[PDB]
Amino acid sequence: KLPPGWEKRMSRSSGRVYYFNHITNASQWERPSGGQGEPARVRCSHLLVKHSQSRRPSSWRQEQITRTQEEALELINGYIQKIKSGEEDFESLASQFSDCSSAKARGDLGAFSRGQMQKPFEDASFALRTGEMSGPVFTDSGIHIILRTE
Amino acid sequence: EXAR
Repeated sequence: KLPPGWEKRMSRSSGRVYYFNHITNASQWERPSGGQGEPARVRCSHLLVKHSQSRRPSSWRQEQITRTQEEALELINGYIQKIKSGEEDFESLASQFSDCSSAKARGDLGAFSRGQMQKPFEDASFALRTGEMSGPVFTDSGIHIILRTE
Repeated sequence: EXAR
């Protein structure tokens, strides 16, 4: 019934029902829908937070990325909450805080097909519908938030 | 840097 990846869950903390995508790690309160397959190409922006265990623990923001994986996840979760609240905008946060050179393009990576990005990033990107934002996506580079723009 |  629900689009690919989506499952109806309940919070262990709360008792509140929500919807979770196992492929993008996205969470939301709203039901995600009221032979299509997947798009052959998508365009995505992303915000990357690296940690000490990233493949290249360095960025234009700092030579020596020393935050732990848990601290990077906490930062990612904070950005997601700020975007969902309306306090901040995705592109603005990516320009300021993404540990990837695509920050200078406000996170934009352009269009791509399967087989071009790391598999977790690719799996999440192609499970997003246009306009949707992922949850935390773990790759060898670090933790990403992904926004599908096309 | 998310390229394969």
